Amino acid sequence: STVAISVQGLHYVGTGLAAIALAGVGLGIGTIFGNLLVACARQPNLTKMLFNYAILGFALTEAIGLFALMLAFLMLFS
Amino acid sequence: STVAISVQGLHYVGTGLAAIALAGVGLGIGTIFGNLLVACARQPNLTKMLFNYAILGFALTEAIGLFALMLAFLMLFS
Amino acid sequence: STVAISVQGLHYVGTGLAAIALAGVGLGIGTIFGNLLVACARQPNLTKMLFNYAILGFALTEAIGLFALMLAFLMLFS
Amino acid sequence: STVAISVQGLHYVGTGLAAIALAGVGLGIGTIFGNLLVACARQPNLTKMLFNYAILGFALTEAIGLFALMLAFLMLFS
Amino acid sequence: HFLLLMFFDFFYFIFVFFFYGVFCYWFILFIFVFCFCLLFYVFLYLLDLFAAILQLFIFCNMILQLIMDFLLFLLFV
Amino acid sequence: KAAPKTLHQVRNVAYFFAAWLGVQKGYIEKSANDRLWVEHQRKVRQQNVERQQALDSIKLMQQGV
Amino acid sequence: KAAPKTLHQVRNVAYFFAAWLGVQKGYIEKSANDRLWVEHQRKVRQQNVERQQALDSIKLMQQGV
Amino acid sequence: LCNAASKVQARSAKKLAALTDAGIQKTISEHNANGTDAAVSSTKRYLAEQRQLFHYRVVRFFDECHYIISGEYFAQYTKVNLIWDLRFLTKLVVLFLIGTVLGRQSIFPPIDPDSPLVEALVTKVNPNY
Amino acid sequence: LCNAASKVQARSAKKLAALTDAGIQKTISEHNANGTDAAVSSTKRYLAEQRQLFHYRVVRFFDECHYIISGEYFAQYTKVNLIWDLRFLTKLVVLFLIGTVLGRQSIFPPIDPDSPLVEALVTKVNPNY
Amino acid sequence: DHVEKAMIMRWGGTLEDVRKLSAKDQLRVRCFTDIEKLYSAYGPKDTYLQPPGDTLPGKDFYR
Amino acid sequence: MLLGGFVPRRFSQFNRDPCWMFFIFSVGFWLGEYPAMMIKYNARDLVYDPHRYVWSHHDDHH
Amino acid sequence: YNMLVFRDPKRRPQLSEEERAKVVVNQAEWPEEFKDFDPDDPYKNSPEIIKGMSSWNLFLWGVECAFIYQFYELVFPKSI
Ligand SMILES: CCCCCCCCCCCCCCCCCC(=O)OC[C@H](COP(=O)([O-])OCC(O)COP(=O)([O-])OC[C@@H](COC(=O)CCCCCCCCCCCCCCCCC)OC(=O)CCCCCCCCCCCCCCCCC)OC(=O)CCCCCCCCCCCCCCCCC
Ligand SMILES: CCCCCCCCCCCCCCCCCC(=O)OC[C@H](COP(=O)([O-])OCC(O)COP(=O)([O-])OC[C@@H](COC(=O)CCCCCCCCCCCCCCCCC)OC(=O)CCCCCCCCCCCCCCCCC)OC(=O)CCCCCCCCCCCCCCCCC
Ligand SMILES: CCCCCCCCCCCCCCCCCC(=O)OC[C@H](COP(=O)([O-])OCC(O)COP(=O)([O-])OC[C@@H](COC(=O)CCCCCCCCCCCCCCCCC)OC(=O)CCCCCCCCCCCCCCCCC)OC(=O)CCCCCCCCCCCCCCCCC
Ligand SMILES: CCCCCCCCCCCCCCCCCC(=O)OC[C@H](COP(=O)([O-])OCC[N+](C)(C)C)OC(=O)CCCCCCCCCCCCCCCCC
Ligand SMILES: CCCCCCCC/C=C\CCCCCCCC(=O)O[C@H](COC(=O)CCCCCCC/C=C/CCCCCCCC)COP(=O)(O)OCCN
Repeated sequence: STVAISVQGLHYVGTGLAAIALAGVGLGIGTIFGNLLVACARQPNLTKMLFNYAILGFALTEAIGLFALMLAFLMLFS
Repeated sequence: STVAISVQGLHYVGTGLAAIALAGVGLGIGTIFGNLLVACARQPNLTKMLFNYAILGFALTEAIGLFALMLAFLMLFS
Repeated sequence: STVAISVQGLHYVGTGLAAIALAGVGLGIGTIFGNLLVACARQPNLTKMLFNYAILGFALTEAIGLFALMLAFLMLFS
Repeated sequence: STVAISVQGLHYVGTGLAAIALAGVGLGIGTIFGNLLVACARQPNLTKMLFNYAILGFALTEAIGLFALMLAFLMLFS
Repeated sequence: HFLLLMFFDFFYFIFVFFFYGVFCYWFILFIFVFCFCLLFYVFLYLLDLFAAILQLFIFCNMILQLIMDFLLFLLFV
Repeated sequence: KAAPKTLHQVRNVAYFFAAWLGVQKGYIEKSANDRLWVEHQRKVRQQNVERQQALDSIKLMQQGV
Repeated sequence: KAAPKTLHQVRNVAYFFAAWLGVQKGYIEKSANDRLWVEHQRKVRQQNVERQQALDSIKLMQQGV
Repeated sequence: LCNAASKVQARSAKKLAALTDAGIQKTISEHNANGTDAAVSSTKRYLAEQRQLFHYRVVRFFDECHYIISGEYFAQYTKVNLIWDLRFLTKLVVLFLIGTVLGRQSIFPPIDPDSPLVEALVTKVNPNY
Repeated sequence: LCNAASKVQARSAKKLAALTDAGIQKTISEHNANGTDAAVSSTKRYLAEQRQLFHYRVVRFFDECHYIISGEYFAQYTKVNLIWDLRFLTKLVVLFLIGTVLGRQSIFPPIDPDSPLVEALVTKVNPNY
Repeated sequence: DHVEKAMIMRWGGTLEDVRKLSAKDQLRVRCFTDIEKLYSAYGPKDTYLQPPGDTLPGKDFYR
Repeated sequence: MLLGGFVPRRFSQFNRDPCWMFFIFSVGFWLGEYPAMMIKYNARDLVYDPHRYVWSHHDDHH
Repeated sequence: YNMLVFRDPKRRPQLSEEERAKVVVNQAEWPEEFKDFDPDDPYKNSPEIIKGMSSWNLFLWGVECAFIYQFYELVFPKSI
């Protein structure tokens, strides 16, 4: 027979999962600054262009992290 | 017996799981740019072709993340 | 007692789990291009050839994600 | 039928999951402060610039860490 | 094709039922969303065009690999 | 290039801006009214549900199980 | 005065006439609908009057003068 | 049905011949010789000019804004400018009111559910309108 | 807020200088020297010409009607005329539909009182609209 | 086919019942079906989920 | 393979080739069908079906 | 230049600078369609296929066809 159930607390669980993705982002960041330093040591003359490309790396990875965070916040308030 | 149950909040759970698919996407993008810097340090004259290939890699990885995000938003609205 | 229970929302959960597969696929693709850059800065005369192989690798690696994605659709539309 | 439930304890579970986001974050920092050392040995003359870039990367990762921490605390005191 | 269908449905929805915001004070949000949708539209079409050809290439490559695994070549003397 | 003897273009832009601001005033007013009516309909449905529940309760008492 | 190479003015007049005829179609439709609704409201009022008269008659019988 | 048409054509022909503008008559004669339409040609020339003058309009707008902001406009202020500004203000007010009416898509403000005038809405003769 | 304005003005100035139309440049130079507006002058010239060409339009309409009625138009009928007539028919249909919608002041036909859709009218969320 | 199915199921369950309506009513019904199509997964869910307390007919209306 | 052919420089040149004339006509149809849907499906007098809760595809496919 | 993904082909030069400098240009021999020829706009003076038929007119024709397609049933509805 039919039983429709609306469990309110579940929206917390999913929110937490949406935050786990942030790890794959944050680690992502370090990698870019893990290698940037090495590059600056290998070719110190390009300390500027490499910095800009890493910042672009941060932007693209960071953008993926806000897309996940939007799902995290939407389910926390709904 | 023939019991049947429908639960409302479960779509918050699955959605969150799909968001975790952006952890390896994030990371991956990270990795590309990391290597890019080293490459630009090893062969500084190739600052544009390597940038183009990095953009291509980001585009493909973003397509995968987007494949996942479609499910994440779709279950959240089902 | 003996109850034939049919829960409806579970198909979301499984679907989300399938999306986690992409976390590898995405990452894997990045790895390829990472090495590609390190390979183009180590022997640029082969760039075009290398690019081709990378694309082949991308097409093989991506294939796997699709499998997972298919399952998601099957469970999400059933 | 029409049924609705409010499981309070779930607010803990989500708070735990968000904490896992720090796992990558912390790891990311390590990667930075790993390569930094390898970068300082090769070019000890550039310790200051590399140190500044490492601090920048640490702050960027800490941003994501605070995002996850904010989610966890909100789901803890709510 | 599933992804294309879903994205097209979303674009139709927002385009038809939220274009009036162009005449409203939140027009900038709609313009941002619309530009993002156009970008996503072009990106998806390019990706599908490339993927179809590449998948045919691999389909034929698998068969040729089967054939090549059992071919033996003699040397002319 | 002498100073402009007329300010036609500034006046045209001002006309557009005035009409646009009026449109925004009207849109805000209409949106507020729509939200009010949505809330009113929700309250009406809730009252109808409560009335039906009360009727069912009285019928249950008449049933006397 | 050579023959006209274009028929712009005739086309413009035809455009106006087409729009005007469409307007007339819509106006006729709306007027018919309004007349129908006026008759419906009149019937509703008449039914209400008859119901009130019947109620008054029953109350009169209950009065029993 | 034909006499009226002939009379109208004759009247318009007389009026067309009456005007003593050299340019208008020259254009009419040229288009009659070529069999083309002068009015449509005028419209196309106008739209072409306006298409080519759009950025001129933008430059003029910025020049006028600088002229007003610099205070030079108010230095030579006269009564004629006051008349023009009053006209400008009147148009602004009327445009704001029309914009409000179009924005709410109603001449009158909408009735709130808690108002006692809701009965009026319920007792509409034609609910479609 | 000021840098953007300067950039827009510079871009429009470049585009204005780019055009290689002798008449447009001459008019722009003359109006800049006199301090007047070229676009507004163009609009006034256009409206004056159209005011002076109204009876020309009437005469042309009657001439075209005679040309069509006499059968001379169909004698030289070609495919291009067919294309133009198809365009004309399409515009006529669209104008008729728009006219109907405006005449009844509703996109959809109004609901009759005896229709079962009257409930929909009664259950409107916002009776004002 | 989908449009006709919706019309038949929502207005009697038989073709004759639908034909008992006028062309204008059928137009309204078909355009509502189009609305549902355009919403799909993003429109409001009250187009097919009856809120509690709603006075409109339910699923057992014709049964 | 996208090798060559007539390519209009701007909108005004689409009328210099019959194929691009058909293309711009089709583009007009494509882009103009959206405003029509905005007007038609956001109309004031558009009313939801009273019997929309009698049946839905959701119950059918379930 | 480009129109979406359609790129205008460009002829490769075949003459060297020395030989090219000795070439005398005489536009009087050129066709009227190509005078003041510009690689960035080679079809500016190209004739219209139909005289008086603008690109905007065709675009508007398509828009009107779409409006008819969507609005005809609103004025002439038909029964199932
Ligand atoms: C609720 C929301 C609903 C929304 C619905 C959707 C809304 C629309 C969305 C978009 C839809 C798709 C696009 C469709 C576009 C269609 C329009 C279009 O393209 O137009 C261009 C088109 C010309 O294009 P073209 O052929 O390429 O032109 C080539 C050259 O450029 C030619 O250049 P030119 O130099 O010729 O330029 C001037 C030209 C161009 O001018 C324009 O462009 C005009 C404006 C264009 C837009 C018009 C839209 C019309 C829509 C319906 C009405 C809405 C209000 C419009 C207000 C207009 C104000 C000016 O002027 C005209 O077109 C003149 C037209 C009027 C002719 C007047 C002649 C009257 C003679 C009467 C004699 C009677 C004698 C009876 C004797 C009987 C004896 C027994 O012009 C028209 O179609 C004109 C239509 C005018 C209709 C007016 C109807 C008014 C209502 C009826 C009259 C009621 C009062 C009077 C009653 C009197 C008693 C009888
Ligand atoms: C329900 C029924 C309700 C019925 C209510 C009653 C209905 C009316 C009944 C009668 C009432 C009494 C009469 C009142 C008449 C008032 C109108 C009048 O006389 O006009 C002549 C008057 C010029 O007369 P004048 O000063 O003697 O001219 C001298 C020369 O003849 C000058 O000659 P010219 O050569 O200059 O000729 C061209 C001139 C003349 O053109 C015209 O005559 C135009 C048509 C005139 C009638 C307009 C009526 C407007 C009524 C409201 C809207 C209704 C729809 C109108 C559709 C018009 C389509 C073209 O063009 C203009 O006027 C251009 C105006 C537009 C300027 C565009 C500039 C935009 C810049 C934006 C920059 C933003 C940057 C932001 C950066 C921020 C950074 C943080 O022009 C106007 O007033 C223009 C008003 C335009 C209002 C448009 C509003 C549209 C809605 C808002 C925008 C929403 C979409 C866009 C949003 C974008 C996001 C921001
Ligand atoms: C480069 C890329 C190209 C495309 C690539 C492939 C596709 C890629 C996808 C995207 C494509 C975008 C769309 C194509 C571009 C269209 C615009 C254009 O360039 O036109 C040039 C065109 C001039 O080119 P032309 O070939 O030299 O034309 C010569 C003359 O036009 C003279 O022409 P004629 O000799 O044939 O004259 C015929 C006749 C015919 O004239 C007319 O009929 C005038 C039109 C009247 C309005 C009718 C409908 C208008 C359409 C609106 C809906 C459009 C929906 C689709 C738009 C999508 C945009 C993305 O004219 C007249 O008689 C004079 C008109 C006088 C009447 C004025 C008053 C009108 C009142 C209207 C009343 C109705 C209003 C509604 C309320 C009514 C309530 C009762 O400029 C205009 O005419 C523009 C006026 C309208 C502007 C707004 C139009 C909609 C929005 C367009 C946005 C486009 C964005 C592009 C971004 C690019 C960034 C890099
Ligand atoms: C004695 C003799 C008497 C003769 C009297 C003659 C009276 C004539 C009266 C007017 C007739 C008009 C007929 C045409 C209009 C028909 C409208 C109609 O049925 O619409 C319904 C149909 C739609 O039917 P529908 O209503 O089933 O579709 C609705 C579909 N849904 C519900 C999904 C939205 O409309 C159309 O299909 C319109 C298509 C466009 C029509 C115009 C075509 C013009 C040509 C364009 C192509 C060529 C372009 C070339 C460009 C490039 C050139 C190089
Ligand atoms: C006879 C027509 C006269 C035209 C005058 C128009 C004046 C309008 C000025 C204000 C417009 C903005 C209003 C903001 C609120 C609109 C809300 C809305 O959608 O309401 C619709 C009115 O909206 C419409 O019908 C039209 C929607 C949008 C139409 C778009 C017109 C054509 C646009 C062409 C776009 C092509 C590309 C141009 C690009 C330019 C910008 C980049 C009516 O329904 P409601 O009573 O609110 O309730 C309905 C629910 N049952």
